[PDB]
Amino acid sequence: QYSPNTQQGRTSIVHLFEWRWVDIALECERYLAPKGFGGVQVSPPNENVAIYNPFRPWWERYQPVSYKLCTRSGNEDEFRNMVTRCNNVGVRIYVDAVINHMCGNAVSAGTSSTCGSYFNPGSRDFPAVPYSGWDFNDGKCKTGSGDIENYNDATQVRDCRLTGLLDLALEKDYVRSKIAEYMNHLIDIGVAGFRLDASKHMWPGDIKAILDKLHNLNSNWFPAGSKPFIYQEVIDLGGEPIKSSDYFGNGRVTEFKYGAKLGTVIRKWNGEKMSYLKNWGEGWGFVPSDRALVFVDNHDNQRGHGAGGASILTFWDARLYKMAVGFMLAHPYGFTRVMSSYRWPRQFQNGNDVNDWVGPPNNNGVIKEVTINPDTTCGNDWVCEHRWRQIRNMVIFRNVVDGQPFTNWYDNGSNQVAFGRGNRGFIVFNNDDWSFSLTLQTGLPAGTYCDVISGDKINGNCTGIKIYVSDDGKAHFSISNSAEDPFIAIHAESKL
Ligand SMILES: [Ca+2]
Ligand SMILES: [Cl-]
Repeated sequence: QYSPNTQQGRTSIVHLFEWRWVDIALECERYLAPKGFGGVQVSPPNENVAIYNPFRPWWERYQPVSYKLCTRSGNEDEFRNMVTRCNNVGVRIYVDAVINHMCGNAVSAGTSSTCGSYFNPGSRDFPAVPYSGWDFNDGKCKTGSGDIENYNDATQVRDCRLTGLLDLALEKDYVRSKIAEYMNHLIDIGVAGFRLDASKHMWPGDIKAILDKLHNLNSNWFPAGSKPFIYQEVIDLGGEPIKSSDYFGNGRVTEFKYGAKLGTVIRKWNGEKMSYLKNWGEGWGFVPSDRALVFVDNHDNQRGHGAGGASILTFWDARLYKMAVGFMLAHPYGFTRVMSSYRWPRQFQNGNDVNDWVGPPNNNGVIKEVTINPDTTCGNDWVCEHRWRQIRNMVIFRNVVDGQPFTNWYDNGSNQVAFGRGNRGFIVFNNDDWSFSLTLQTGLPAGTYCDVISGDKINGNCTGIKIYVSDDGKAHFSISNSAEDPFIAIHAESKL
């Protein structure tokens, strides 16, 4: 469960948040495969509540009506088509599996659902699965409200409703089997693995019992005996009875400390400095690298209400965001996920974005296609961070240096730092308020290297900055503190 099952030499996945299946299929072929992306985390493919107040929020997809693969992203035919086309170009699909719960207990009964399935939250009736009152934790939860009130009680965090979401009884073999049925449907279609949504709210043993029922991966694309990649979403910043490590038997865990701390460092908040990053990784008390799924932001905390708070860097913060993402992609710790977002009318009041609910770009609820601009960015308010040159080229950096050790660290004691990956890559950051001009040991073979942050290597040329590595491995780096992108990256495949 710990291996991503990506093609050899592909080291990242991208979250194409709220994208339609037909757009993801195209994206695999026209971009992700040639640019060396390992795979795609897709939004939940299963039927969800259609929530009209507010109007079609992104979070409606985290309230299941059934396991039909029928959503605003597409139907089962389109989903199957996407997984096939993506796998055929060597780009994997990971499903966001929402298995802890069905919808909100207060949602009105009816057919307001993305496939038109009937459901009745009040009577605990989801006939399209089918689930009934026997399949939920109503009796088991011991809190007064029936909802999670106290994170110091590990039992209620598992057995009670998260913000009132009907909590499935995952101890029951019937419920475990219905979930496995859904997941095996997806595996046989060809998905490579799963994000297990709200894993903190499930018992590690119930998750295991579900995973125990799963098929090996589709043998047309994956070697026999291949198991689905599992990454469990657990937000653990410490100090609670439930720890990320409790889930290690099932797969990897989301390390939410990673982006919280990195955001604080790059913002230079709370006295933190980039020079402190020298021991980044387990030295900062994160989970073991081989159990970590890392990221700068995710779909929830890029809206500022997550863990931790306002320190999270997002596309809105583009200059510092590119630096943080670049540091993450260069550093060997963890398996990396790149966010890809849509724009929404962010409106702050009282420290809160009142529009943080807004769903994907849409015409009266129909999600807009991803359009590609001549410069290869996206239109229709899709941000497409994964197509930003500075991010995409660092995705490739990480492929190029795969396996190479963290080495040749430099820091100035404040915010100017640099490091290499073996003899395959080197990266330099200036986050201080003065210029960085210094000669550093890059660990690289002598030659002329294209800086892949400012430009690209094309046809024996660089379109950006050129770095000159002498025969002793040393190169001069000049970075103004006022630079558009105050970091430089070079690697074996950017050499002329
Ligand atoms: Ca639960
Ligand atoms: Cl996540």
